Amino acid sequence: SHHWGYGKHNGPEHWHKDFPIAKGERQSPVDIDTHTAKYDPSLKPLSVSYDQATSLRILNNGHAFNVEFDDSQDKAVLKGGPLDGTYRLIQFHFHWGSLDGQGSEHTVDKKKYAAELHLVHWNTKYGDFGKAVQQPDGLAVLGIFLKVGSAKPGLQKVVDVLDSIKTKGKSADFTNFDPRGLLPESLDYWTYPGSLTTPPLLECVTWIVLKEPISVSSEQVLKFRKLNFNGEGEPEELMVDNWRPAQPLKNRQIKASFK
Ligand SMILES: O=N[O-]
Ligand SMILES: [Cu+2]
Ligand SMILES: [Cu+2]
Repeated sequence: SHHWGYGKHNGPEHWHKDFPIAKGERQSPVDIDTHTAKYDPSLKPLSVSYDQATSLRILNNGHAFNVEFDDSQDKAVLKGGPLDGTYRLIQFHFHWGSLDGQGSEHTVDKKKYAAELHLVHWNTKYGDFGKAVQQPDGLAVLGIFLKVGSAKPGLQKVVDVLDSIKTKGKSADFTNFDPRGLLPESLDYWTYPGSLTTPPLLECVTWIVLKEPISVSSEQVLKFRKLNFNGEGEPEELMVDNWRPAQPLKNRQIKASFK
């Protein structure tokens, strides 16, 4: 509730105290050195099957907002790419900055983007998300960078509900949202084994990071920056800079799906 966040006193440099895996061997995010990632011809195209996605709700959970999905059947699934089996979409959320020069979690040759989107999926062979996060191949997260330029139409429905979930713990019905509207044109990706980027930082994630950023407008990101980390009736702290910086790559190889 205040033991981890992104403030001066509970930010990413502090998380290892409650979550020692923060200094682990497969932590995320990382800097993607484009000259050192190796093309792997064995990597298959990613299969994003979001046609039957059922969004249910949007929740300000105090660190970001999550758009949640019905995951009791195979409705919105990620397959292929580096993955074995079927991974069901459970939620997506973003990380963003106070200024356009920062906000993403992953970086590319040290470049920081203005924000980053994460679509979170779990492996169905484990039956539920809570069991899946306990497995090294339990989750697959699709990461997408945001830059400031032209507006992203498929984001505006998210932007316009944010006034109704300004503060922590507020939720709003959020049915019939189509996550395909947040994807860039190309599904070229880098992939590496990593972790959740918020506590509990479990090392259960196959990361799939798209090379092509999406563009959003200055006004859209300005509305993200009006959210609050705090609950209603508490001192206003703008929800900005909710990103973990790049972590050591250690004994990992980032593979590229492209030449
Ligand atoms: O928030 N990333 O798992
Ligand atoms: Cu806390
Ligand atoms: Cu995330």
